[PDB]
Amino acid sequence: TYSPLPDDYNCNVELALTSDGRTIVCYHPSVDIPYEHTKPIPREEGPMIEQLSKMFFTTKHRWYPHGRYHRCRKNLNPPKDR
Amino acid sequence: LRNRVTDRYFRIQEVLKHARHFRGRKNRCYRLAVRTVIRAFVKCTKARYLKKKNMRTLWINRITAASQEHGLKYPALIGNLVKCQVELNRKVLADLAIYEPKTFKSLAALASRRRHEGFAAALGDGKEPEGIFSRVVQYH
Amino acid sequence: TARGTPSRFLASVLHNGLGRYVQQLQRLSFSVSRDGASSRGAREFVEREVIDFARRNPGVVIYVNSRPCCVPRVVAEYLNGAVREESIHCKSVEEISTLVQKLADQSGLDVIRIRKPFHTDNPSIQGQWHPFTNKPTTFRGLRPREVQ
Amino acid sequence: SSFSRAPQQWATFARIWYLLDGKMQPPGKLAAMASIRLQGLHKPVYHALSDCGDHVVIMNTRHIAFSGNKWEQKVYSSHTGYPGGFRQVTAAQLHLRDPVAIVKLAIYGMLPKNLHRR
Amino acid sequence: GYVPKTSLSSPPWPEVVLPDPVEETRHHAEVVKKVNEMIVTGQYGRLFAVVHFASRQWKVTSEDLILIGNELDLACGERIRLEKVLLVGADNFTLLGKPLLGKDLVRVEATVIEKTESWPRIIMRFRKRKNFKKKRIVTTPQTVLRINSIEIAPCL
Amino acid sequence: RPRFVSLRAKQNMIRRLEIEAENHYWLSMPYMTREQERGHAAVRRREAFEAIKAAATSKFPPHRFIADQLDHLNVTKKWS
Amino acid sequence: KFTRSRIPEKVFQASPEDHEKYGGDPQNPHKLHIVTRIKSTRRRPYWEKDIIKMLGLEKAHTPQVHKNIPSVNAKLKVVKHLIRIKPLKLPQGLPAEENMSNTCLKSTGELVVQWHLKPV
Amino acid sequence: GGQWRLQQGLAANPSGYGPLTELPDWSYADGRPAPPMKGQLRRKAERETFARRVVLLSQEMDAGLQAWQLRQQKLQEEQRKQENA
Amino acid sequence: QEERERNNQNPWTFERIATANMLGIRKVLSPYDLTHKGKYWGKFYMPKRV
Repeated sequence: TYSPLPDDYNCNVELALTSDGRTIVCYHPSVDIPYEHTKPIPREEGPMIEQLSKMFFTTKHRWYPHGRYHRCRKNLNPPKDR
Repeated sequence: LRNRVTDRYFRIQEVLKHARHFRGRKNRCYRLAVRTVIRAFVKCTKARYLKKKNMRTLWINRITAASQEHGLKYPALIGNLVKCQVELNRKVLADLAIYEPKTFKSLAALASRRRHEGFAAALGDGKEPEGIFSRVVQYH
Repeated sequence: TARGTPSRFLASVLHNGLGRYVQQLQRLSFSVSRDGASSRGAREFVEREVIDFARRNPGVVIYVNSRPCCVPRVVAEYLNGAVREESIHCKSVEEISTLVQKLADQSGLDVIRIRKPFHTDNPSIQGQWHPFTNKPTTFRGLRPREVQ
Repeated sequence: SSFSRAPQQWATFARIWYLLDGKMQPPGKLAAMASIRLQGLHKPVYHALSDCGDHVVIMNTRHIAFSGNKWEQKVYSSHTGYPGGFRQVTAAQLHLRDPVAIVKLAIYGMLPKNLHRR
Repeated sequence: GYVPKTSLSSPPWPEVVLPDPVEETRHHAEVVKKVNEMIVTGQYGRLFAVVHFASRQWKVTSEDLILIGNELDLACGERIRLEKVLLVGADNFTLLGKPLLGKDLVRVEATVIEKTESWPRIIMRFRKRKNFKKKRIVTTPQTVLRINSIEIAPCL
Repeated sequence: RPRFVSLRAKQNMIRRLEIEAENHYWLSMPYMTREQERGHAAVRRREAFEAIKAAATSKFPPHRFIADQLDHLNVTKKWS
Repeated sequence: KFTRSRIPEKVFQASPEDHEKYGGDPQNPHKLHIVTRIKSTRRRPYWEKDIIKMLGLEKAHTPQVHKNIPSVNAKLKVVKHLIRIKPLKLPQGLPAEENMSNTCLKSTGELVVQWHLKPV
Repeated sequence: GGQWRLQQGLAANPSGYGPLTELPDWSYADGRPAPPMKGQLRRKAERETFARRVVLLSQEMDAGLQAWQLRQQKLQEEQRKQENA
Repeated sequence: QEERERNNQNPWTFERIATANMLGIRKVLSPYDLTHKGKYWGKFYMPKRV
């Protein structure tokens, strides 16, 4: 009858204590999206900057080039994780 | 000139190697380079403090965000987790928020549960049994 | 400084300690002078310590050159193909033994800035956060202010 | 989980469109909410350099409410560069002139003062 | 002590009723039991653990590398058990201790794979107009641990 | 510029005042009187100073060894 | 002129309600103090700095044990505003030779002769 | 949450005294205990020093009281002895 | 004034703190403040202070 959090979005959380009271146990099975909650699948530098600005919801500044100094500074072989 | 420095090139180069990535005449002229390099090194040393500080504010920001998803405030979460005798630092909690969201919801649930136990204890002045999650493991 | 220096992520050579640990150091070359004060310690090392080190580390091939040189050197080669040249000039036996052991312990990875003190290929078990996690679904999947 | 690398990345950093109703609401509280969402502070993957901000749509900005006598008292000050270009209008005057101005200015104020703001 | 319904008559937060201790204790037993049963069966997939080692909490998994900013006085290739596990999580369950999980419950094993110096760190002091300038170079000893395995035993 | 006292500042002050009030109380009850106290630690106090005096008096140049001098010949130690 | 402050004796006289507020009794007084410096000696006179040095309280938030005797008390009175004083409590005996190594001072102010990290 | 920890009789800092710091971080996989941690050694040493100080101060004060009592008894005995002749 | 002094609910008074030098407060107080008990500040007098 009591839930600390509404269990309808992420997972159903059940909190418990071990008999000794030393360990807290959490059971969290994932919540799956129902069928009913779903929906069926249906079947000129100046002007250019403005077009791009509007399309991607940015300011104009991003779309202007930068000089040789900045271009050549950039790391073309950056370290990759994972 | 009985004695004169023959190794001045290398002495200059020691300072200059650190200046290569600077812009302007700072990168190549020693008189200007040395001054900027001293500043660079000083900044580098002092930046260690800020690194640690900035990480912690980042973690708190992230924890706040994740807690707010579950309708819990940052102080509430941290406070109640401590009262549950769980000792998870801010770095780990931020990591859990990003990578283990089910676990984070569990922790948010636990914090919220403990919070309500606190309120019930506060409201119920006098002789009342301790909350189930409220009771603490004693070490001797 | 970091901005003035290359960086890398924490890595192993071939998942070193996953299946079995393989010592990365492969070859160790020493250049020692018969006569010369610089190589004094080095000589004493070769006299007493190198035989025992060779016994302890069978995977490493040790070469001792014993030629005229002003500065004695140790060259360490690793499985990944890294080469490290370290001067043992005017060093005590203790210092040389220390350095040699360090080379044995080290891998072939570059001693530069390591970006993160941890590395994982499976960071998430429950699933990485996205905006739609912690969001409830709605009936018929209706957007806000949608009639149908 | 168990997504390909590219779709995983895509889902994580995706932009989300939110709706706010401004009817009988203080501009500052709307601004507070909007500021959080626009910066991406609501997302636990937040970082300044991650540009993980989200779209915020606010409607009924004409129907905002002010506590107290803020319609009369609160003054918006602007200077055209020219001498005698200093103009001060009350909140009520600005609202009649431009309905979206008050909420816009409130949000703008609460956003961080850097190049990302605009 | 009745007060008619106004805005300030009642606290804004909703009334919260917590379950009776007896029912809750029973419920806790059922939850613990089913989680135990999952551990017995091996329903869990990959595990993640939050381990306390060298002052810092590490969120670790199998085949994970960690960098420790000190010498561990262990030969390379030596397998060690990391004690002080705070939290152990699966896809469907998490066990978190107060503050530490028991030894019987969880076992995490790692191996020393690399012992290195850090890249040189510059310490620089400068005060203007005082002729005050100092430079130090420090390298910190480091150890790399490969987290070999995380294992859970049915002890709840 | 005028400075003003916040609620936080008042709280911080009262916190410290509470501590020092308790300090007063614990200083209120001494275990021994002044007469009982007299000369109880005298022996220990004395011996401690003799230790200091001994350290001061023991100052003298270190020993010089023949081995140290002869070991410098090893700078020209060579293989045959 | 700023000078040394001489404190009236009346403030060091405990009222009955004080005996209620803090767990102590005038008969059978505590033998030892625990003293920790909780406030810096910077922006503080030289005499207070010197007395802090004598008491061995150079480092903040470290507990030091002192005799509860008039002479020590006199020194504590000068720097009372820099320090926190709690009575040292011994739930068991004061430590013997066998249990000398295995000791811990708890935050409650009690020194325990047995300190094994096992839970109850 | 330092104040709560103090109420429960723990150290305000979790990095203080308690099983989270004082226990060994690691052990050998086969089961051999690890060589003791350098910080823990230091902590044990400081604690031993504190305990040695506690016993010494206690002993000094009780010995002082005994000495004073003997002096008082001697004075009383002397004064009653002088009543002769 | 006498009634206000007796009636006061504030545990902390200027007089008490000043006389005992409770926060090392005598550093920022005048010797005259001991007698004035915080009621007098320069030529000005506060009747509203206990």
